[PDB]
Amino acid sequence: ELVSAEGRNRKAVLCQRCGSRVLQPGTALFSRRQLFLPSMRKKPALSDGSNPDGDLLQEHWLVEDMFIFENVGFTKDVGNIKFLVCADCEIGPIGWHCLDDKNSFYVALERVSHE
Ligand SMILES: [Zn+2]
Repeated sequence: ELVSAEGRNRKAVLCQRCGSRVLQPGTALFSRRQLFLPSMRKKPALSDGSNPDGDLLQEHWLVEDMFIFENVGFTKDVGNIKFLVCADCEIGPIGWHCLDDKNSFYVALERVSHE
């Protein structure tokens, strides 16, 4: 129940990774599209934690302009999807940005804070 009657984030999205201000409350459309966010951390780690699968989410604040964000970054296409990573903590993939829609910006709901 985060999207009020209209399909717009009623709360403000805050990079829960750096308590940064991602999007404002009312500047992002809703998007329950099954998206996939592969932990950009990757890195070596050696052995890993047996969990190379990103997160197949579905809710996403679909914005029509990345300029709306603030200190947000963008994870180059990791194979077939341009993910998004807050520039204050390049990690994500917190947002989803496929190449099919150069204007379909996504902000993984559960992958962000909301107050
Ligand atoms: Zn951040």
